[PDB]
Amino acid sequence: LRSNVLLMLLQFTLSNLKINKSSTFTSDVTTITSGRMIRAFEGRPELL
Amino acid sequence: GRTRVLVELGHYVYTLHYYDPQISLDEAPILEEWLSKINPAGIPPVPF
Repeated sequence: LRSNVLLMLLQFTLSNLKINKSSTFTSDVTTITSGRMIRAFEGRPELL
Repeated sequence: GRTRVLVELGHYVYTLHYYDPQISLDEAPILEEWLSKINPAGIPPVPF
């Protein structure tokens, strides 16, 4: 079990060695936060 | 005749409906139409 768990954690780590990239930042024009520089998930509102 | 709601808009666009005084009308559908178009994006002009 210690082999299979740790080899999953290596598969957890190396799957996750990416570079965080800023997409685009719009102002929240609506009233929900009223002007906060929201992450603009443009084409995918199902993740916003 | 239960609840009296104050609604705080600082400044707003109004639109007004001139009625005959000889005609009875419940003014709820004039304002439920106003409520039916409020989203967090915007507010339609207030039906006085």
